[PDB]
Amino acid sequence: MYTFVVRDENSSVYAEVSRLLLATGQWKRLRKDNPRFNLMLGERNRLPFGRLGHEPGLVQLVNYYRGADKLCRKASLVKLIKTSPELSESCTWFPESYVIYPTNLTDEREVFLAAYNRRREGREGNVWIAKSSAGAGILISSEASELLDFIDEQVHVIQKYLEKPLLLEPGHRKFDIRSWVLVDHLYNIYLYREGVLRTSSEPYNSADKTCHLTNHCIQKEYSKNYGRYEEGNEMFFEEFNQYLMDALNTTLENSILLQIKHIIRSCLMCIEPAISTKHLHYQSFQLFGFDFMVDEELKVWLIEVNGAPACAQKLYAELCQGIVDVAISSVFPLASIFIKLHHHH
Amino acid sequence: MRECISIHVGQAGVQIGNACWELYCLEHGIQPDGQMPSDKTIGGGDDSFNTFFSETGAGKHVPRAVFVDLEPTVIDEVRTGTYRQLFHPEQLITGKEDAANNYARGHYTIGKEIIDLVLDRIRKLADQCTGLQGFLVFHSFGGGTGSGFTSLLMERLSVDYGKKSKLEFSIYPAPQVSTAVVEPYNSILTTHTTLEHSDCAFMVDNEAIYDICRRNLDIERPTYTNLNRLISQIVSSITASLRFDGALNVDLTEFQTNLVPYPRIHFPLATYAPVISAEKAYHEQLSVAEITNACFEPANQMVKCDPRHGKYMACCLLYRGDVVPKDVNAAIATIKTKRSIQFVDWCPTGFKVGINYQPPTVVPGGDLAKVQRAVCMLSNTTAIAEAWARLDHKFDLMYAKRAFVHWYVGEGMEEGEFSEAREDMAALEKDYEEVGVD
Amino acid sequence: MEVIELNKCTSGQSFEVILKPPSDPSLEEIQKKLEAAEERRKYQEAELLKHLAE
Amino acid sequence: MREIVHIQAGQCGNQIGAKFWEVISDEHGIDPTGSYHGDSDLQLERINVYYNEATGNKYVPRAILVDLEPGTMDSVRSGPFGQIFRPDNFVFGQSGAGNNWAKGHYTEGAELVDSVLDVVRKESESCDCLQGFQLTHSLGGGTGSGMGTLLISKIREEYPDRIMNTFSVMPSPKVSDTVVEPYNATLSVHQLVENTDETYCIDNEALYDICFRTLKLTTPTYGDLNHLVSATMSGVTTCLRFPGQLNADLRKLAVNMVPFPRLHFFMPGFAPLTSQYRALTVPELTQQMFDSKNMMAACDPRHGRYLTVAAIFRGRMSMKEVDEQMLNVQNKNSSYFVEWIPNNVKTAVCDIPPRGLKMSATFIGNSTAIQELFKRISEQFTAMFRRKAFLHWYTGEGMDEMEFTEAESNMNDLVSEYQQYQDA
Ligand SMILES: Nc1nc2c(ncn2[C@@H]2O[C@H](COP(=O)(O)OP(=O)(O)OP(=O)(O)O)[C@@H](O)[C@H]2O)c(=O)[nH]1
Ligand SMILES: Nc1ncnc2c1ncn2[C@@H]1O[C@H](COP(=O)(O)OP(=O)(O)CP(=O)(O)O)[C@@H](O)[C@H]1O
Ligand SMILES: Nc1nc2c(ncn2[C@@H]2O[C@H](COP(=O)(O)OP(=O)(O)O)[C@@H](O)[C@H]2O)c(=O)[nH]1
Ligand SMILES: [Ca+2]
Ligand SMILES: [Ca+2]
Ligand SMILES: [Ca+2]
Ligand SMILES: [Mg+2]
Ligand SMILES: [Mg+2]
Ligand SMILES: [Mg+2]
Repeated sequence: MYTFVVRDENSSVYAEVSRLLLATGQWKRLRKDNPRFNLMLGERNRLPFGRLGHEPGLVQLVNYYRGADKLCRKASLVKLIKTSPELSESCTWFPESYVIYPTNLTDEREVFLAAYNRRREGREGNVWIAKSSAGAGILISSEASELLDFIDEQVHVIQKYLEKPLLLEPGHRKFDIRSWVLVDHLYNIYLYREGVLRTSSEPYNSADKTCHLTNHCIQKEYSKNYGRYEEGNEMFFEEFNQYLMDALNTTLENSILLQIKHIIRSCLMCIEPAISTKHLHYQSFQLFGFDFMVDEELKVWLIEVNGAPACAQKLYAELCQGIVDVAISSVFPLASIFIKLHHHH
Repeated sequence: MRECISIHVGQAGVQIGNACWELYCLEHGIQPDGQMPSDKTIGGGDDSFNTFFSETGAGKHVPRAVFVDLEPTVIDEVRTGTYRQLFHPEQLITGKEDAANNYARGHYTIGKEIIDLVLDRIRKLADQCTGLQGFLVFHSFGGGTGSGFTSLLMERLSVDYGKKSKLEFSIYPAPQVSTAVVEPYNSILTTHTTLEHSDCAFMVDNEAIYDICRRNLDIERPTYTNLNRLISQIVSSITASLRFDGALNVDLTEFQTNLVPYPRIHFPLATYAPVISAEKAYHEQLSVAEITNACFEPANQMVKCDPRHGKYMACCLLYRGDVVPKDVNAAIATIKTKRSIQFVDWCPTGFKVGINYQPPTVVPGGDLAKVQRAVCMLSNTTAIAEAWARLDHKFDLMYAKRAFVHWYVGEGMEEGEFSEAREDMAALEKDYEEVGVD
Repeated sequence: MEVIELNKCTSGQSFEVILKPPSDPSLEEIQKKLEAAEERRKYQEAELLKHLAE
Repeated sequence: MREIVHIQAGQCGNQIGAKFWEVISDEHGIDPTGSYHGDSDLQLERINVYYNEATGNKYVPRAILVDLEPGTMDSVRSGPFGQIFRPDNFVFGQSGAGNNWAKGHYTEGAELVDSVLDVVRKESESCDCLQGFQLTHSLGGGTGSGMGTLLISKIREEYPDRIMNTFSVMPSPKVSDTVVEPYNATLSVHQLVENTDETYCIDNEALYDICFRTLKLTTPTYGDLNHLVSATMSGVTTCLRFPGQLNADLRKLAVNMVPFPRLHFFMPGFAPLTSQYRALTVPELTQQMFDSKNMMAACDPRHGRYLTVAAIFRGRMSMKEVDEQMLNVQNKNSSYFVEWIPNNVKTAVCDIPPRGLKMSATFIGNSTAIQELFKRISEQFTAMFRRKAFLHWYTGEGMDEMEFTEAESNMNDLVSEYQQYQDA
């Protein structure tokens, strides 16, 4: 009879995981302040990692990786990619990004303007996007003056907007791909076989952020064609793979998924020495949400990594069961839907 | 030559002190009767080992140590132990009833009645010193005497020896060997009143020593003897520079200079390697790179914490055995390219290295195997604040209900000292977060 | 990686390696606190004896 | 040399007290004549805690025998270990207490209490460092209940800085002598709340049930009941009588077990309780030790929460396995331990086992479920007091009804105090 506590009531993924653990009859849920637990479904902010692994006679596991925020924050991700030799500034699968602190507060304002003027003089596309982790507040403009003034009005990041995205037909519309990745206590990287394409229901207009932002909330609130092409503006891999074969004469695995698996390995292997719990007094696993963008030339770009991701409604049951199987029952055995991304430890 | 006086308070301090002075005699070749054949200057001398041992006209080398305990049972072991001839009765101070795991009893009730006696005995050893560096204080956080009487002693030492340095070897409470439930109370109370009187404190969590003994020595249920022999090895590595010829950490002042840039943050993390079971007939001797790499594994630290999620302010490497500087630098260069070692922006990213050619000494018949080379790393990392966080949390749980508080109030302590001590710890936790977190 | 201040002797040697440049209460007051706590013990004991006398 | 002064008062206190000295004298190798005939130095390591050393290497128990009748103490003097007690430590009257708290506390025991205190003073003056006192008595009679609590109040007056410990036998209608036992128990409990640091609540209801349900004794006697008490008393004092690190003295035990001054009434437990040659495993000891059927207080632990727990294992066993089993019970039933007292379960191991057993475990629990015992006494008290029944036995000794009302309110406050920390 293993024990676990729940410290994030708003986690839809681990509410189901907690439900599944109780349904096995071999997991008992304790009070959220009870220290004699085997598993902690911890809170998002200020998780007390320092109090873990100090309970004699208890193997303790937590559903977050300490230090993983370096990958799951806008400014942190840009700094990590530029400063890590494993990724380098010449990283070909990440958009050219810059960390811009507001003037009311290192900073890369002059570096950003130097590259901006090169595109203006070079007759190239010079449209950038400003965003931050404190958003639901995103500005897309071709003028650098508007972008810098908007930030001054928390830390923001300015990266290149992909002016030539892959557009699904019929619709001539934008989309993004969300992949769920589970890393266990042994730092095995498991990629969920099922992804989702969060598609825009409005035609892409390169000359209004409804057709430019693929966020589900912005589509269900500001788009008048919500649910027209696919249910909930969510196209799954089976339909998308068929479309690629019919339209582009290629498969999802070859054209896109190979680059996605490469990006996931590169990011997680880079921070492995900093966050691994191989020889630590407690063990960690974490579910990640990777969001990608595909251009018209079938090149995959990494946009952001989510440290506390949700899941598609259809895929909640399968993914949450997979979390129990490989991340929880692997440490606490009871009485594949993932693709293992092999790597060197 | 400048002398150092060791003070052992409570059961943990006395028993650890007994283990350390046993190890010192083996390292310096001092027989249990106090005779040291290698010492050619009979009855005197200003050698490096004279900082810890005084000399009599008969050639006996007497430790510069004072043992204090409010209960006679533990020190009576020293009076009839193997090294009973080392000490004279003036060095051993015993009460009759202990502090009963009560900080207030050790600090106020019983401490007031014996503090003058201890200081007078300390004054006797100080009068034998031409120039006194200061004191090394061994005690536990959780015991009533180790927490209560130590804080009173540290206050008085700052009065009578204001220019002298004071260093601590403190035993952090661990439930696997703990004897009281109010140990979180005593630990915080003694930390609050000693914080401004201690220049450098080496915390040793009994949990870490317990697991190292279980993991690396194959001891199923380690005892205090198993724990103290390992602890004395770490203490010996820390104090070896004061007792042998060298240029790093040559006086107590240099410890604060090399490890404590901010006075309140004076709790360096100690990591020791290698710990090899003596029951292994043959073990592959670890290289300089392997033992140096092990200094960054939490499983070898004296306090379990993750330095990767903190920042370093200073780092000292203390090697004993067949170690040359070329191999140390080769190990350090490789470690930087593989480990997460972040320093604060206002400190250099470097290592102060000390090498003593004599390999570590193991007590015959002990649990630790002889090794060709060993290293103790002293790093001032903000990650050691995790021990404060755990300690403060347990304090908060009990104090919110005022559990066991009546025992302290009944000894004359005011309830406000609890909150005053807790607020000081809250400020201490804030100081660590400001330094090591962006 | 710079090695500085190499000191050597018979029993060992020490040095420093740099990888990157940087970017009390008086005796009177103590006695007052000890006596104040002792007085509180006496007051509490006197109250108990008063309670037992009743 | 941390000495303990033992006092046994009344019929129950002396009969149980005599068996306790009989049991521990066997464990320490002391014969009925006071001569040591053991084979281990561990027996004599802490022998001075309970025994004085006399001429001829004789070990005299530091015990004072008190009664208002000579009957029970005459039986003790003629018992197996009767000759080992100090003859001057037999302090007894002749009138008796008539199962009346007022007689023991106010009229009959008052005439005798000073002579008892003279013997206590004589024993204390020879102590190198007196820990305090342990008292064995019942709360349902007159001498152990009334005079016993009078002794405690006067001893605390003369020795305010010493620990007061009691083994208090709670009355029960199942094993009952008089209907006035709830009156005597309620009056005594308030005295214990104020003037003791540690009280082991030994419930005659639990002792009868263990003899009947578990030991399969159809007609339990007081001797059968006292056998359970002797085994329990030996176990709870093991840390005091043998070398060890945990709860080695009365004050350290009190600091570990008493988070609030009034909540110092402990539920004792013992294992094994066999009705016999089979070896008992460490997991079996731990399960029985925490089982309600092995509790001596007739309170259901699952109805309350554990404030603090002291566990003692006796015999040659695997201390590693003891730690695993102790952690297993806490981790599998953490809901019954308060979360605001971290690591409130402390475990001690002693190599020397009790007589006739290879393995034994003794349970000492400070559980809020002990309020069930006080509720039971309170209900029986009120059932009679609402009609002022049998009060004339007490008003005839000078007591007023107001003193009963205050005692009733005091115990209800104690019950409410336990309920406070059971919901926190
Ligand atoms: N490492 C180590 N820890 C010890 C030793 N002895 C006691 N401790 C720890 O110290 C704490 C209790 O403090 P003690 O030193 O035993 O108590 P004290 O200082 O004698 O003070 P009193 O309450 O008066 O007895 C517990 O957490 C023990 O685990 C020892 O020999 N070695
Ligand atoms: N460089 C870029 N080029 C093109 N589109 C971009 C872009 N950066 C962001 N976007 C668009 O903006 C949307 C929202 O950006 P982002 O992913 O940072 O928002 P968010 O973090 O609120 C959503 P999630 O938490 O699911 O990642 C993306 O889904 C994508 O459509
Ligand atoms: N366990 C036990 N209980 C007893 C014994 N003798 C009496 N009692 C209980 O004690 C109460 C009577 O008190 P008693 O000691 O006889 O009165 P006293 O001599 O005036 O103190 C009743 O509740 C009895 O059940 C005994 O030998 N063992
Ligand atoms: Ca000399
Ligand atoms: Ca000072
Ligand atoms: Ca008369
Ligand atoms: Mg996001
Ligand atoms: Mg002690
Ligand atoms: Mg009777």
